[PDB]
Amino acid sequence: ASAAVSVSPATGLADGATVTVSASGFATSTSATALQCAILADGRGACNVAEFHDFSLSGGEGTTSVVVRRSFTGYVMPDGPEVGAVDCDTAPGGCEIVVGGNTGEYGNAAISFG
Repeated sequence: ASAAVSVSPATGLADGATVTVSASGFATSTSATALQCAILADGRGACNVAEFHDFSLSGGEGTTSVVVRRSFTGYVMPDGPEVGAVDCDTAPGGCEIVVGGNTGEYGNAAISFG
């Protein structure tokens, strides 16, 4: 693997919960974010802009606490129009947390409700 990624707790989640994402090992990447998006039938990148963090690496690690609500106002590209309130549980693929630098790295990790 290019870099080790792991989430703990990651199963039996409900509304009002807060996870603890982790990351270790770097070489290509010089920064790191922790964005989340809802896949639909058309596959457009519907991602929320208010749940972001964006900050440099401390040396080669960068832990951060992200919130996971049952519903949120999605945003499709800087042009719009806005979609509005859409549920994550009704979609086929469902929500997936993605971690990666500004270069082109990726490392997906799915979750599961009780």
